Amino acid sequence: ITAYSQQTRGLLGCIITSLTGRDKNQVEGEVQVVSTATQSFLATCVNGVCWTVYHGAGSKTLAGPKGPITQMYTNVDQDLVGWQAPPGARSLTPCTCGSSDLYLVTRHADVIPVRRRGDSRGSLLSPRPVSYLKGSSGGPLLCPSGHAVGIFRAAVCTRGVAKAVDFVPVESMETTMR
Amino acid sequence: ITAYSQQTRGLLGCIITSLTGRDKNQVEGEVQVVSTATQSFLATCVNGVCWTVYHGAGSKTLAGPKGPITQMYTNVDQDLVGWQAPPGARSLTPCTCGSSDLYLVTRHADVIPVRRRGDSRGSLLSPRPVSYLKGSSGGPLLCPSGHAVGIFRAAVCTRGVAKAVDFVPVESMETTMR
Amino acid sequence: KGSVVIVGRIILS
Amino acid sequence: KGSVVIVGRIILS
Ligand SMILES: [Zn+2]
Ligand SMILES: [Zn+2]
Repeated sequence: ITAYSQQTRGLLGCIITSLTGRDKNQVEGEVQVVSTATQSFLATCVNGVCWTVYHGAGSKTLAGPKGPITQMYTNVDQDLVGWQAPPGARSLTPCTCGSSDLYLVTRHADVIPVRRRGDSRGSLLSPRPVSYLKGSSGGPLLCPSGHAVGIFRAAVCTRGVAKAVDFVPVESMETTMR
Repeated sequence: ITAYSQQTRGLLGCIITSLTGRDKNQVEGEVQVVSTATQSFLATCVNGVCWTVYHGAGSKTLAGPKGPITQMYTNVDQDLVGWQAPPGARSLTPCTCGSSDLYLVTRHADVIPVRRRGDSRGSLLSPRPVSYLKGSSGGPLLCPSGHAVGIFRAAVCTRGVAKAVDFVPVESMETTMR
Repeated sequence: KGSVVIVGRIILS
Repeated sequence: KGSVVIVGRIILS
């Protein structure tokens, strides 16, 4: 798979849109790159709901077209958080295929192949340094077909090297939505 | 070795300069403190080239005296990205001369001792919280002579505090230039 | 304080 | 796209 980044705001608009809570912009793509006053990470739409990680969003609202949107979900122990998908918001469809051949699409549009080492981890065939991953938590983990199989939670580091990663299984997002 | 931070811009300056992509101000000092919309970090000149970390800059251009400078070097796998150094920049000279006594310089200007513990490894003497090195990615690691041994990539931290540092070693920057 | 703002996107292909 | 932007400097001594 392949993907590309597309900036939609600068500091002055993040700011203004952070205080008025209302985002008057057309949402597009499936994974958005979001920001707060002290952080930027990713958020992806699976099953009509914008999921992100708790250590990023926390419990804040998501600026939206009619005003701020309130969290639909909040699994602090699972590090998961979600908002109902505002108008449009292309949504990746859950997995199906159980392919150990995962795909981590980083915050800079970089796609890196990951081998599912199980229920909630995936080894990197090409062990990049841990910092490469900064600002990419919340991003999706696909399988050759373009299906969502998780949300990047954290890189399992060792001596500063990101040998593998930890993702919330899409099955766990589903359990939540139940 | 010592350092003193100097601010040269503010919000308007970054916002407009980042739009026009043309920075009329003049470069000065070895390490400049750069910033994008979502994040702020550092950049250090070594051998007449502005080196920085890929996670923070991505593939953006630098605002320059004659417009936006395109990235000359880009070594993604080592989280490195370098721009051709703009005028007024007092570039550092490489080193890596067996010394194991390094000094990390942060973005508020604090030179802290890092005992080299490998090629891209270096334990601290004085542990600090992960919170104390935010925005210092891309900073330089100085041996006692004042010559650059590498670019700081991220803290090597253990559930709470930062214990070691992972750095892209100067040597690797030299090989990437060829 | 404030809300989380969408700052850009990543189009998949 | 938006550009990185030098916002200040750290002067070694
Ligand atoms: Zn599938
Ligand atoms: Zn030296």
